Amino acid sequence: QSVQVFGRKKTATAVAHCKRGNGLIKVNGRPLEMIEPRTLQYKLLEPVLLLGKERFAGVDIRVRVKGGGHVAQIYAIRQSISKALVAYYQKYVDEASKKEIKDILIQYDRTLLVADPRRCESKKFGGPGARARYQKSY
Amino acid sequence: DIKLFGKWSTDDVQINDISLQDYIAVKEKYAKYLPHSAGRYAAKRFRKAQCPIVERLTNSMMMHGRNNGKKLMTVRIVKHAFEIIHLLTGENPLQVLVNAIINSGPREDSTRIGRAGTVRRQAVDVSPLRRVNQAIWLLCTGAREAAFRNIKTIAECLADELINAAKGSSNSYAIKKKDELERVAKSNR
Amino acid sequence: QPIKLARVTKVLGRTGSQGQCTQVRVEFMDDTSRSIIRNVKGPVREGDVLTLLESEREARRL
Amino acid sequence: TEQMTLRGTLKGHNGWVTQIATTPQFPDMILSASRDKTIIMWKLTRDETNYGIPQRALRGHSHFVSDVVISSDGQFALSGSWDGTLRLWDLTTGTTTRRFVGHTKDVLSVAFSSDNRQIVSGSRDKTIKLWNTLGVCKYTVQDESHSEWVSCVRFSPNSSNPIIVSCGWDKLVKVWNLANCKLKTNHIGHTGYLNTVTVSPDGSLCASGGKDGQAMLWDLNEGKHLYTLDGGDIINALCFSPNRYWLCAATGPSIKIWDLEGKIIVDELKQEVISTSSKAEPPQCTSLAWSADGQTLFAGYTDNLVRVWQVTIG
Amino acid sequence: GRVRTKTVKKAARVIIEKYYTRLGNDFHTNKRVCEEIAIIPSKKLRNKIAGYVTHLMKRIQRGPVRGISIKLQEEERERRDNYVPEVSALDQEIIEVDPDTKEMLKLLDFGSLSNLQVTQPTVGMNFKTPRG
Amino acid sequence: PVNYYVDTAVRHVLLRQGVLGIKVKIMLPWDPTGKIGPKKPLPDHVSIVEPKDEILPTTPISEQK
RNA sequence: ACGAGACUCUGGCAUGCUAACUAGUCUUAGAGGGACAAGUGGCGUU
Repeated sequence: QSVQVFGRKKTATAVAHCKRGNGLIKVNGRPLEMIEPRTLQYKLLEPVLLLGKERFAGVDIRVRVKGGGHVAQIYAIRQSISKALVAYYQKYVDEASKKEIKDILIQYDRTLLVADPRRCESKKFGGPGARARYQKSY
Repeated sequence: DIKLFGKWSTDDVQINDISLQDYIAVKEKYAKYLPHSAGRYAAKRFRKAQCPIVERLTNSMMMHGRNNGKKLMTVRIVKHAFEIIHLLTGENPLQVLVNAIINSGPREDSTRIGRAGTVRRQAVDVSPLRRVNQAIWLLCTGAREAAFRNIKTIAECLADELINAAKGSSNSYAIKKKDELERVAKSNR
Repeated sequence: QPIKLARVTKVLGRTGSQGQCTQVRVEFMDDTSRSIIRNVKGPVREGDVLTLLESEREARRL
Repeated sequence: TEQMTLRGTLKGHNGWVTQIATTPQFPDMILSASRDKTIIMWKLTRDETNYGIPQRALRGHSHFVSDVVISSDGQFALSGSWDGTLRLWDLTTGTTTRRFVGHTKDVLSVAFSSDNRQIVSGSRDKTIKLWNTLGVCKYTVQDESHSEWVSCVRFSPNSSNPIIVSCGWDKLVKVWNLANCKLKTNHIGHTGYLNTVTVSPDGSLCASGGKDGQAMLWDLNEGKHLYTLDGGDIINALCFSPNRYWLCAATGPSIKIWDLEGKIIVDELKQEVISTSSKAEPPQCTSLAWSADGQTLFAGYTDNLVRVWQVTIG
Repeated sequence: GRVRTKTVKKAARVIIEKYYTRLGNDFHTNKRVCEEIAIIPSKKLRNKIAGYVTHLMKRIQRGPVRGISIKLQEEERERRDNYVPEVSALDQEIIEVDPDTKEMLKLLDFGSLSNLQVTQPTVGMNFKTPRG
Repeated sequence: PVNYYVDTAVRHVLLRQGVLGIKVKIMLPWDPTGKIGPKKPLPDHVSIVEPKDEILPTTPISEQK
């Protein structure tokens, strides 16, 4: 009796406690579009206008969001909303409606379910970096 | 309600031909409400070509060692003055949008010859994508030199970027340099 | 100088004292379909489409 | 001598079907096991407008199950992976009920006893054991055991008396009563392997399945030869009619049904999708699930498509 | 490159000739059966062997391949080797015979035979290819 | 596998003339149990179970005295 | 028969698993799984 999946990306994470209640949406724990970096405000507005209010009229979600890096915590928020919504629809109503809505959301873009595998590689041998080498004298 | 962005729509912009979508291709998941899709464009060849034209134009301007790849710059620039000009225009930028660059474009470049000799270059062409994007890169250099040591700055040339973007007539500057080199190389055809 | 859309059939490879030009072979689509060859710079994918803006440019081979 | 017709289509799925099981007493639970940490729920509708609607995506398995069995009442799901683990699912709470990790060897099967008295599992120590729910030793037989791994132990599918049927991939079959448990006769030298065995509800037959296809039939008292019915490739689904004496399986793409008096196929009429690519290979067939008594038949393939036909029997 | 070394090639070949019965085409099944019947001391090597055996079954399903001598294909081939036609090809009623071979047959004490139809020999003595 | 299959010993033997270095390397044989060889086999050796001879009549017919 | 590969370490992955009163299954580290040129096209005594 534990249906929770949260959302993690790169180094950041966001636990999304989803449960039935009055059915109102609370995001970021702060006003909708006031975020201080201001870099990626418009990107957050895709689902709330693409889906509608009736779709999310019964969802009570509470998010613990942590992580430094816009590419990390942002896009983690979208992976989290998509995954939590998909799990909730799969569990509570049916699977065909889940296929339709999840197909719509993950057909908007692909990067939702895939995180970047690139990571800093080890500093290598006899050189300042992983590939550069100390200047060779003749 | 499948309208692209918040002000355009894909239900009416048709060419009734399925072969001229080499420049604007909005029919599938690749469509972006904001070009900040992250990712890499150097992991393997043809993946820089598989960049959307918009994102290539907005990113490729990253040069020098201080603004190198910082995507925040590209996204802030493409948001700023875009938010302004959309409401302040009222009309369609489509005319200039299309009719400066996306057929300013050249139609050939030049390549090396034989085993020696750097006094002339044999004329070849490319499938228009690589030629158009080399012209776009030189136009990024030109927009720099129109900002670098000049008056008109970066993040205020959104008209010129839309010009560089859209579709099909000729008014450019770096591209007419490219066309002069076109003719020079074509003098061997 | 007609813009002719041709399909790539076989890509030869690179030429130059260090390698600076790429050979491909193209077949026309609606010009009494036949095959010619031409050199080209830059990325040209497997079986992509070339635009022969001119119907006479031939590349010397070797 | 049975007529059928494919009357519809079913599109949209994620996990192709592995094993089939249903209960006559409880028709409110129908399941299909998958191989991507997945199980699908079903309901019987038999409608052209709606032949199927997905309701429950039963998840919770950490590894691909080998065989899934049900008790007399369709209320307990006992599943065993190819690891030695065990998962029990009960509908009174709708979650994990009893999880067991107590077999440290690569056990290939699990089984629920009908009489709920003893438990068996396949270990690699060349010896079978009987276990209780109290965690004590009950009966271990070290002599005259299976030559290799023991696949499973089966009891009657229908309500009746329990008779232990031990089967293995070592081509050895044992039939035991709950009192004696002695090896009466033994025979060796099989040409083909044994996938699994089945228990007949009429209590006079014991078929076989495998690559060789020889359905070797023994009696119940001893190991007298009765007949080696024909087969094709590796057989993976055997069952009699719950109320009639027939035999059916799909050793490969087509359907192989037999009457114990004719022993041969009568008329193979089928329906297959066409492909404009001559090198697109078709999927494979493993099981045929009757609706409840043979008035309709279902099957699943590796083309993410479930194929259902209406059968008129006669 | 993805060239499969001699170890995986030999293992897959011996695996397919010994237990062709159990092995199939779907990678999951090949991997499972390969683990079951082959003591492979690695997992990556096990996957490589299973992939090559899958390729070899794609090869065998569309003809015979010289590396393996499976019982079923060899049985069918030998069955084809005991093929015998209803009428022997040497049961020719009329055999076309040139003048020189019938002269030989007459010198062979076989001249009474009437099956040999004496044919018209070719009048051209051009039988060697031109030089150049 | 050179770690757990080959043991090498390097020693110095002092002769009145000089010092002679002897390097002796032995690869143990594979034998499970008994700790006389490495437990794991060489990781490029694929083992196959051997079937036994099978020359059988066409049909198994029960025989009784 | 060495060498190459295989092999060890290393990062990359679970609406899975073995559980922590310093995190609330995200961090830590597992007897394990997962990729194999595998699926489909095009070149290859195919």
